[PDB]
Amino acid sequence: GLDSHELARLHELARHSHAVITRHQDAGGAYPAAPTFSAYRGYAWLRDGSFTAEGISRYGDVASAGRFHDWVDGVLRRRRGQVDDLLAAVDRGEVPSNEGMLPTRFTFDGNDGSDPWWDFQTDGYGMWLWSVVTHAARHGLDLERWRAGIDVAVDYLLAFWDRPCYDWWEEHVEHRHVSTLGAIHGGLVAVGTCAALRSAPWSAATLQVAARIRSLVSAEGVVDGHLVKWLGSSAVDGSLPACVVPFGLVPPDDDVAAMTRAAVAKDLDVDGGVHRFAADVYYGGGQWILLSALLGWNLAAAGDTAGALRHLRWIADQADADGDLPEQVPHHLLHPGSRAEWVARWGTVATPLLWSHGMYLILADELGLLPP
Ligand SMILES: [N+]
Repeated sequence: GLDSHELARLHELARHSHAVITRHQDAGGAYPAAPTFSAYRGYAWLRDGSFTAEGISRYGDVASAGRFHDWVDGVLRRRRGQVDDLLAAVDRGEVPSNEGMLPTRFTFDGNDGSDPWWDFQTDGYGMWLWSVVTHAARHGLDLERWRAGIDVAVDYLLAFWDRPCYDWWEEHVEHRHVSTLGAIHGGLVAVGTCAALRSAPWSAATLQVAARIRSLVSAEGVVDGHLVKWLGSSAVDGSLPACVVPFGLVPPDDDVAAMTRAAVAKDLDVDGGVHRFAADVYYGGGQWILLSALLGWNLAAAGDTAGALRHLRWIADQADADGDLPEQVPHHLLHPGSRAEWVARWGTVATPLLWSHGMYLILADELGLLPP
């Protein structure tokens, strides 16, 4: 496995991962995506924050993870009226526009950071349900602390799970993305199987809608035995392993899990560095730390420890002088011609990306390698 040279380097990157996340956590509890990247700074995403929170919870910083869940909960409780209004609009048969939906970017004080017409996404609400239930289970916490916020997210996802929206990468609003459906599934199954939430009025509805999501993925989201990027597509996306671990469309030992890991490795993994999708031109379509961590996590869960370690080593090799993990690296580019214009518009690649550090902590924990 690992010699004391490798173990010391991986332990130190875990410690630094914890420090980077907790140093940049907003005073109100939000995890920012990237404190220094021009286009992300000043905003929080539930997607980034939920995976970040899960790495922190595994690391054992109950206080930091708790303040994130407090922040999300309070932000969601403040949208109780908005969600109620959207649902009433549905009940009058007046399907609300993407422009009226709950936002993707949040300011640290819980306001819309962006206009959902341009970035409408439902995945982050599902990831938060997954994250908060997993945290409470891990540390024996009372979910009543966050329940009113959970109620808002559940009511919203039960109404809007089957709507087309932008993917994790803010593309293709007209499509229904299998890793978005997967994130919602993971959230709904988490709350629907949670004994502390057995008396919630939506308890049964969450498992019935999760079953609906799996029906839709079985009908339109599987080709040649593997998951696909969006319903009705043939291609894969680096996000798809999240549909196995942790969101649970299929278990790790399922043939569709195996074939999805194989298809992602073949189409998108170059030397351990995983690309988002074949057409990606963002910074030339580089190799994403969080996707190499996600594939590694899935390989560990399937009993492929070696394949998991190889992806972990690849990630650790992308750490800069200070131990910071970038969003992505250009060792292989899908569209090298596109990179300069991105560096010109937005500057050098987001570093650190807190989500890179969160995913590092999860994969290190899955391999039993966090400092003792
Ligand atoms: N696991």
